[PDB]
Amino acid sequence: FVKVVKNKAYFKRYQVKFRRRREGKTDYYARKRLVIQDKNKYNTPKYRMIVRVTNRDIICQIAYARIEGDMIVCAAYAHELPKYGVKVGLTNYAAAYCTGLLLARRLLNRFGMDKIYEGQVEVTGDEYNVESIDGQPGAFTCYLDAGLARTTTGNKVFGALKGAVDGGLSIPHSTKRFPGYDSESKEFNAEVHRKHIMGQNVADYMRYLMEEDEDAYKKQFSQYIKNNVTPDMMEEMYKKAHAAIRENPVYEKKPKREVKKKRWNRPKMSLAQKKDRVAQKKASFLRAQERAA
Amino acid sequence: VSPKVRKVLQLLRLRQIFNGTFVKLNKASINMLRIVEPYIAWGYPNLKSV
Amino acid sequence: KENPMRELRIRKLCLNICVGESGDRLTRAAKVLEQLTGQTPVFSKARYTVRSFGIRRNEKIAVHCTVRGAKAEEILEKGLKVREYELRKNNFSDTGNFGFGIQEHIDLGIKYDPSIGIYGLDFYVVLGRPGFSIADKKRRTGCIGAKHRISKEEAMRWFQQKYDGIILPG
Amino acid sequence: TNTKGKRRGTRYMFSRPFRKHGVVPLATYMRIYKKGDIVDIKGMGTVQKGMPHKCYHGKTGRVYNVTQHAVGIVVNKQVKGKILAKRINVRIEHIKHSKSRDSFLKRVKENDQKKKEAKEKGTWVQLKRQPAPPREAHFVRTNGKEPELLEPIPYEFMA
Amino acid sequence: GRRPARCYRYCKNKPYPKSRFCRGVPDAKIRIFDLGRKKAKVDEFPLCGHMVSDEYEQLSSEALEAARICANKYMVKSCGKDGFHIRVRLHPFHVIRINKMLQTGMRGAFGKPQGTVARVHIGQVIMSIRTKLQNKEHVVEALRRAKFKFPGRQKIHISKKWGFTKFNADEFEDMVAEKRLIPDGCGVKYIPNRGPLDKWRALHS
RNA sequence: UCUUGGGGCCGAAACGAUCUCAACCUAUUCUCAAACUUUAAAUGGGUAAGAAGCCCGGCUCGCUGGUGUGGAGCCGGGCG
RNA sequence: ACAGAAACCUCCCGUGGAGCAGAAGGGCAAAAGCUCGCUUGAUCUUGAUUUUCAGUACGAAUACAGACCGUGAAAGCGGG
RNA sequence: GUCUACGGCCAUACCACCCUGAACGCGCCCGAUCUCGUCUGAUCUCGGAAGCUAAGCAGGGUCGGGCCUGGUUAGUACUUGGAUGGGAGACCGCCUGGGAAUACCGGGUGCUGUAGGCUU
Ligand SMILES: [Mg+2]
Ligand SMILES: [Mg+2]
Ligand SMILES: [Mg+2]
Ligand SMILES: [Mg+2]
Ligand SMILES: [Mg+2]
Ligand SMILES: [Mg+2]
Ligand SMILES: [Mg+2]
Ligand SMILES: [Mg+2]
Ligand SMILES: [Mg+2]
Ligand SMILES: [Mg+2]
Ligand SMILES: [Mg+2]
Repeated sequence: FVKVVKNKAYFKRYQVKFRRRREGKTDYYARKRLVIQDKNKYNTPKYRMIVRVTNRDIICQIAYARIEGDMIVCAAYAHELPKYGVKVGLTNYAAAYCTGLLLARRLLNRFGMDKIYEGQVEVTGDEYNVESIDGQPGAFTCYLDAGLARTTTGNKVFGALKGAVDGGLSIPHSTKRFPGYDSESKEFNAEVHRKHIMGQNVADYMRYLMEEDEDAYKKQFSQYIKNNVTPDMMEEMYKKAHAAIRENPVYEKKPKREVKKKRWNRPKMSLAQKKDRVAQKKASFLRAQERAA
Repeated sequence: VSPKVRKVLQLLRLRQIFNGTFVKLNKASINMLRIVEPYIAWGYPNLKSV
Repeated sequence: KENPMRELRIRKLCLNICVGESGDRLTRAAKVLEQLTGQTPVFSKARYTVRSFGIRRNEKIAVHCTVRGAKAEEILEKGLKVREYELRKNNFSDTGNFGFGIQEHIDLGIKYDPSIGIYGLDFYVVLGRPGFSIADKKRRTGCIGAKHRISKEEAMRWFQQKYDGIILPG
Repeated sequence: TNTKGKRRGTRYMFSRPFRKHGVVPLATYMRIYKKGDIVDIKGMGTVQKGMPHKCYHGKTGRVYNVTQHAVGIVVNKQVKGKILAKRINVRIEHIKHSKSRDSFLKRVKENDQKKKEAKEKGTWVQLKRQPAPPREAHFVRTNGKEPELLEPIPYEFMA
Repeated sequence: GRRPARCYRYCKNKPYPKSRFCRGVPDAKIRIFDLGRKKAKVDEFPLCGHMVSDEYEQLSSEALEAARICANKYMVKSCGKDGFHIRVRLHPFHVIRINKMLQTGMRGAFGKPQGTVARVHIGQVIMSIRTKLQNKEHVVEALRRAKFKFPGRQKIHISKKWGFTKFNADEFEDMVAEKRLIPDGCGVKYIPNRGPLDKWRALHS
């Protein structure tokens, strides 16, 4: 026998970490550096672009920290992209770019700076940074909050970042982590980046599967086939999506509807119910014992 | 006389032995009278005393 | 009917040769694994200098590798064949894993070569179910849950059905 | 004699409380400090930069300078028979807004409103606080119950 | 060999345990604190007498050893070796030093360890005896004799608790009937109305 | 209690049987700390209890900046 | 498998019971520990401050400020 | 009723085990052409959508451990100020004020900000 490590004293001394840490969602070492403003800047907000790619969706949010909790200035989701003609591939690199582009246009529209800061309307996949125009409102500045993602080259958080700067947001960044950066030569190929932004790597895979094994093609791209998205038309599908995004980036909130009050989980048992249950259990135990005798 | 008692006796203006003063009572003053308790005799005067 | 997401599977097969020393033997031992697995193995150094075993700290004395996917079944069948599909009861761990040893790798279908020699090796199987990987991921990692863990009885049952093996007592 | 070490005698002072170690909550870093503010100095051992000296732990000062991470505090320090207004630079982890003046500022606002509101209504209201007065005369009803008689208990060697 | 016990009678120094700072402390004179029929169940010895200290002082490990022998021998003779259980309730943890003189004088006067003592407060039990209710006279006599081995004033007191337990003798029997108390050798475990209901089932099955 | 030992002890003999004493584990129990501590006083140390305050309108900035934002500074005014 | 108390591999528990050059105390768990990659903020410079204090010196330390930089995708961090 | 992203406080939120989870989510999940990284596509990264709530996760349960909070312990221990009080001392009592902590007994078991969904 060996000592019970999780004994009563192990719990008397235990200190739980922060809730979001226990959940494995927040990195507080990074959060402290990302959100904390300089004290001599006082109430000046410090904005950051939150990018979180889920299993099926890409969330792009702009937020600053307040003591009661972060305030979301603007939010754009990839599941909104079907409104702009992108039906499938809502987690790939091209969708991240569109979601980030959608976030940028929606913010600039809200502040009335969308005409002033149009960004790079024609996507070239090359290093672009917005320059504030003298005598106009300053360009909006935010920083990228990658979360717990591993920030290697080609990570989709930089796909959404590229879309956000192309929309007219000022975000410090280098090109080292865009797809197209050759680690060996330390040289960055803009055209390779442009292919990814347009999903050509996805288009190439579709063709490569069709020519090689037809059965695998259906398994991998069953929803592309259903929605009638073929490799050739994808590039114009995304280019049209960018224009429609730019044309009207505003969000029309889904109209809330009153619903029948329904409860889908139990409420806490009251003290009386919990007390009675013990009394019933005790009566049952003795009652059984008497029967046995 | 200890430094705290000595300061409270000067605030009551009892700087000499068998000196007398009226004090209006309240939490601020009753707690002062507690500090100088070994050094004073006090009570509630009636109209004839006044 | 059991939920399909509760089916046992081989997470990985772990092959390990502790040659006990560095030099030509260990390099030869590495090549034995490469032939068997078709992948480059990795050396492990000694944590502490032990005089009795003649090993110094940071000295390579062992070589191992992990095999997953279909190849794990192919290499697992070879080892089980050499064992006549017989494992003792104590060969199963309380967490649902098991393993066995092989005295000569030449029994595993590897042709002998004079410039390599003969080596033994350990065989270890890590069993699991779908969703076992939530404990290995960076974001929102969790524990699988008691009703999802594999018991020693579950693994022995899996071994008997999967290979018609024999579980010797003791 | 003793040593002149900077952190001598701070074994408990700068240690973290029980089961309150680890990460520093970020709201500590989101507070806004302005020139003239009153802050309570409290050294936190988790952060070793900008630590106030032990003599300033538990003192309350006034902010006069604000930098990226720290603030300048004018805090009285008594050395022998004189008191010196000392200027220290302390990282904002080791301070907190003093609530000593908040009760006063709350009273000023209440005072001014009553002063303003009563003025338009032609009445005199009390504004100055007062020490607790002796309690006024009152009646204690017995409700037909004789007061309980109490007696001292006998001694018992409950050893 | 050692100074008269008047030299170290009073609690003048802070407690000075044998620790990693005070090295070289000789072993205490008393090594046995329980003797008699230690294995008697809680129900065999309902009576308990105490030697209670009426002073705040220090008792030497030598006087604890002496009293233990004194009280133990008298009980063996008047109740038999199996008729009682003695428990000395003080342990000599405080260390007393000596500044040995033959010559520096009072220079470097901090003393070396000389012995050990138990610091006893007023109303603190020095030693306890539990036995049968018909030996109440022999318990008092045993503890009365042992008083002569200690300095200062000690009082004898027959406890109202059952044996060496913390539960009153007038109700101990009732609690055991309804399973609020569970004998566990010399003492009794306490059963609260708390915890898993399984433990209640086991006690009632 | 077999997860490790000492004695035994019936043998063909084994982790077969058999106890028994130990270590170990689990609940309890006696007694303690200047260089231990979850708790935690009294006495004590700092600060505040306004006109150097409060509340309005405006102006300066090379500082900060999505924002005529923020901060500080300065001018005038009203409240005992 | 050899392999045994101790070699190496696997799974599980593990609030730190380890480690952080050293005395001790404090602090630290997607780190302040361990392992990699790039590096020289251990650089140049003026003032203010803290500690000992006489409110002197040194020593050590803290916030900034101005240059040159490193690192990072970046926020930032760094003048031992 | 409830979830997702980002949070504030950081166990009333933790730990163990059991039950139940409509919709949308979050997931598990299927692959390795591309980006990226491995002895190992296990992890990390990338492309997806056949299946499943089994697990994570959410709600609930336990005369549950912990934790939070009260009662008791107790006006007890300790304590500020006082006496030409007691006692050989050790110490103790009283006067004037303040005032704890175990064991033991009970109650509770996350609240909530910003944005966005689901639930006739
Ligand atoms: Mg990071
Ligand atoms: Mg479970
Ligand atoms: Mg003599
Ligand atoms: Mg002394
Ligand atoms: Mg790190
Ligand atoms: Mg600088
Ligand atoms: Mg469903
Ligand atoms: Mg996979
Ligand atoms: Mg379920
Ligand atoms: Mg409970
Ligand atoms: Mg909840």
